[PDB]
Amino acid sequence: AVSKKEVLYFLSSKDAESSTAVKSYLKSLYAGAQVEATETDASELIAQLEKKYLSAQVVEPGVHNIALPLGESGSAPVKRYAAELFNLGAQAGFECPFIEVSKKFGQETATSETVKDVLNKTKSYVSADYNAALNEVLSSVEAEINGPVLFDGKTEGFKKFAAKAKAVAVSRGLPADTILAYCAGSANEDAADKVSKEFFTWFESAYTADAAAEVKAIEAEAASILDRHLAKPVAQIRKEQASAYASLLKRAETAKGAKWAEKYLEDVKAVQWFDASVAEAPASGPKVAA
Amino acid sequence: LTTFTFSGLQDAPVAALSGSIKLNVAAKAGKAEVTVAAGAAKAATQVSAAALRKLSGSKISLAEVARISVLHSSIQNYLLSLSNERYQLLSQWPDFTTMYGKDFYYRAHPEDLKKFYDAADEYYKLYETVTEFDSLSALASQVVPNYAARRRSTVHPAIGSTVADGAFTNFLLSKQ
Amino acid sequence: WKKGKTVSIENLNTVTDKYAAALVPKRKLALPVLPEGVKKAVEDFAASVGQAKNASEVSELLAKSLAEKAVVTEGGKVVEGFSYVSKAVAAKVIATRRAEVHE
Amino acid sequence: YLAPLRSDFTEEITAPKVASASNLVNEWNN
Amino acid sequence: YLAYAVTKKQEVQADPSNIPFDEVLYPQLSEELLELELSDIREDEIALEKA
Amino acid sequence: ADAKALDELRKPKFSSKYLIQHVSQKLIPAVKEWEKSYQP
Amino acid sequence: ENDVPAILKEIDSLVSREAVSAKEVSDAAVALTYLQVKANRRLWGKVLEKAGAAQDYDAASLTNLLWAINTGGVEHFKTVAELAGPAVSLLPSLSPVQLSIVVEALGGAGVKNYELYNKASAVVVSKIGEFKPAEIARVLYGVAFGGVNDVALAKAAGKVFASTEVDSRTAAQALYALAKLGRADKATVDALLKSFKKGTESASDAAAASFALGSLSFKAEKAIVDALKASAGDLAPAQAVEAAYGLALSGATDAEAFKALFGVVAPAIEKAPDALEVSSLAQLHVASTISGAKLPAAVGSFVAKAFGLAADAARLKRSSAESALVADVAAATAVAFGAQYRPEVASAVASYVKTAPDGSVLDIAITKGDAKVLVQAVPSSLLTSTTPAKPLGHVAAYSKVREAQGYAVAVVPANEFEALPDQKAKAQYVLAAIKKVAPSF
Repeated sequence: AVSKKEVLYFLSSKDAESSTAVKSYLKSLYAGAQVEATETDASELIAQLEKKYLSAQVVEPGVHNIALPLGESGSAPVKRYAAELFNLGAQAGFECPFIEVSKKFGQETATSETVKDVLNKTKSYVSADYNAALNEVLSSVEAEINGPVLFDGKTEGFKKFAAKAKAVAVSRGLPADTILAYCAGSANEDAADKVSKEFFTWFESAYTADAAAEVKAIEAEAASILDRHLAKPVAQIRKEQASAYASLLKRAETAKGAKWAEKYLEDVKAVQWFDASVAEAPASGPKVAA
Repeated sequence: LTTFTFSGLQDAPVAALSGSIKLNVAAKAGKAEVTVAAGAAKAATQVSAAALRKLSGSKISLAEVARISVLHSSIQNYLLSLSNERYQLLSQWPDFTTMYGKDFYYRAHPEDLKKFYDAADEYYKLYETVTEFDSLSALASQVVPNYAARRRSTVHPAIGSTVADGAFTNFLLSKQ
Repeated sequence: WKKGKTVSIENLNTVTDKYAAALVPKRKLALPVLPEGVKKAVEDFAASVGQAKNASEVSELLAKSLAEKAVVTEGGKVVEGFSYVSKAVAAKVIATRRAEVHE
Repeated sequence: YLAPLRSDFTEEITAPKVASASNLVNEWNN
Repeated sequence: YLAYAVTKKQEVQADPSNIPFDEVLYPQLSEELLELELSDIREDEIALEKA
Repeated sequence: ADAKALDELRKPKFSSKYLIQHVSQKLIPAVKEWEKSYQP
Repeated sequence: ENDVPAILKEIDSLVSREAVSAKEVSDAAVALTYLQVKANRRLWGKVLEKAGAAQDYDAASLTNLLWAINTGGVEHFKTVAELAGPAVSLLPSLSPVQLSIVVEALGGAGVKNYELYNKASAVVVSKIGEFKPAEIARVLYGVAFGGVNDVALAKAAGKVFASTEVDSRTAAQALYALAKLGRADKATVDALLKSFKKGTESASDAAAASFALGSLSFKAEKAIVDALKASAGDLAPAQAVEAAYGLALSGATDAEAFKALFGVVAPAIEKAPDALEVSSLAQLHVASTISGAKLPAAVGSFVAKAFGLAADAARLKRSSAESALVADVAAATAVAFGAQYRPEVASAVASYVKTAPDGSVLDIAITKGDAKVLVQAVPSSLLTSTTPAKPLGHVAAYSKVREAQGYAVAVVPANEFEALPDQKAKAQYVLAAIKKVAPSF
């Protein structure tokens, strides 16, 4: 059963084992059951923590239903893979990734008064060879000020930094003037769409190149895992993979009554159904009731 | 697909481009006289203008029946297509069994025959471990949990450095 | 095996025939086995002339006379003038030579 | 075929650490 | 596959023309395996002809 | 038995989702009571 | 001589062999929509499996495939979004007839490929006289549902829909594309509403202009509701909900149409309550309360419970600019009711979060005796994307349902609310908004 905060996260979700939890709840409200009152409680810390642990119950089955585009040629299987993660994060309640990491910067550094503190409280979320490349620019601009640069914007010393911080961002490859003119808007919507269509060709070149960099790491992890495995004899592999299957059944068979472990062994029995159903008719595949 | 679509017998395909399907439709102003033939079978019915519009009323919603998951199959398919590239260079190995005769035995230096009989025993080591295709399913499960924990991010599943850098210049170069 | 496709049993079996084509020796004795097309023609012909109780002994010697002077075929081609000394003939030479040195 | 279940989150946004190419394609060619 | 494997392998193993004879395959070897042991009797006969 | 379904077969099997749920059922009631009993 | 289940087995054997080409996978898909094979899901899967494995693609077989996926109502996102590769590479090679089929089928599926929709809409605004008005409303339907707010195409399509007479079918496609873009330029909407002089050949374009008019809140045209009382057997239950909802948002009073449209939906909900998504059950409770046409007794209360769910799930997944605006409006409605200090507002904004009678959560709910006011904040996501920036029809949907529960909804649009310079001026905006709705407060 659900606690109604799960079933509100599973309404716009699309995966299987959540939508059969929604369809079983939507059939119960139809049969004369009353809907629970949604609690207007658990102030800002518990409210943003339940969002962390309810969106991860939408992301986690959703990531497993997204086929990686490994060993593929072209940019369209990466634009498929990234768009499946865009539409997955939207079903889990996330916003656009540009909107969601810019929210992460202003959350970490609401009280950062110096530019060296905003470069060290948003350190985990910026590429480290870009964060370091903004420290040679911060140390160069610190020479002509000889005082700490403040996070003001109206300060002239911040404009001396942002004259050379923008100089890195174009050299990194990202058009900072098309980013900044997108999030500022424009007056007329005709020239607001000339910057919208140049932000979204950066952004589509942005979300692809790190969806592709996520694939090329899985391609290089699977090729180093396989080439470590092709060097073994076949008898070593058969007993190494039989102990790992035994110790991980045993970890789920010791934990009894837990929800995850009794759902784990229903997956082992459903894997064995797939092998048993293919073994009965292998030119057609598994048998679906249809 | 959306709830309302706007396609059917208007700029439709009237002729097939293959030979295994020969399709010809007769575009009446109201209806369409279709005739499709595939080998020995012939089907010639009639569809209306409003009968193609009700087709997209209920959606098919094709979904994949995978053994473990769709993610896991995409890693195992890559390991299978990697295990084929290594099988292809075990296919170009020279036939050592054409030199198993005793007229190659007794002509050869005895240490260069131990090396040759161990180079043949190494091929059967390499060939029996690259055709162990039942081992590739449990290899793809060593790639899944590190990948799925990267997608279980606190920012976004689809976030990476290039988006987060370009959203840092929007954050930094605006006034705090 | 191609990259995406499947192997067919019409090619797995073609490969197995290439393995067993190395099991045939490169030069072999054509040791002739008598088929029943010619060994049951001689048994009833022995029953034609009343010696059907010793019909098996005629058919055993019928195979043997072809078998002692069995010819050596290299690639199906008979190599004439191919002389070979048996493992049992050569072990008769040794036991003669051992017993005449022991004496 | 089955993997250990993890319940943990990624706090950082990092590059996905492309592993090094193994030597197996040329040592099997050696 | 394993049904055609035990049938084609027995097809070449039921054939008695496929019995490998080292005397037929290697005549110069199977006569030198003889004279390995005929030389060891000859060396034992020289020690008897010297006595 | 055989010939199960489609919506039973579409679920990805060994995803976590129930470790995340088991943590969220043991973290949330154990931290809802922490905020209502907290003085420095 | 004429057998469909014997020609399906000939198609099933065609797409099961190992070397199915692009032309053979297109023509197997075309032959499956002309034969109306919705009941056979695996045969549609085998064609969609081979449609992604095919590596050659020319301009005609891609267009015949995408036509067949779109017309056949077949959605598989992995296959269709990977057909944008053959679409973007063949985009100069595409006919203007064929480019409208490519972008409509990829757009309607939800493919997020900006390089396709920028390069397809830059073609249309450059070569616009080559594009017939049916071929310009599909490309507008593609870029609208591909997540692109392209107005340079929606302005350039605006010059065509006011000059050329367009068909009833290609007008509803242009209207449905505008309601997803949220534009409501009345010079172009009613230029597309003069295309309902011939009648509609289908109900799916009478319903698609029904939904698109209420989403921009113009009114019913009453040639559109004339088709909907007659052709409401040509609609799926998910299509009739969006038909009734967009009428009730536009102020349609013809309750014989709502008796027709609910006679498709309400028989479907009793045999399967779970077949419709909860966002469409909430669209039915809007349609049955604004027009007032009653539902069956088990359905109309269940659809009333499902408005509490879909309004709560849109509260949990709040945009964080709707969270920052609700807490800004709740601050400006606390100081309007008298709160001079910071600790006085923070205990007041926590008292406004009373729960609705259907179990939902209302952020700003005030009660004086028996009189209740509700304050609604509508950020930009529920505002029209054009210059007057009036809110969309979906917020009068929420207000008129909350009014029927005992509230008075004062809408606070954030293009007006966040235009104010100070907090006390923002209190002068909210208190002016409440008294013009309920003057007892």
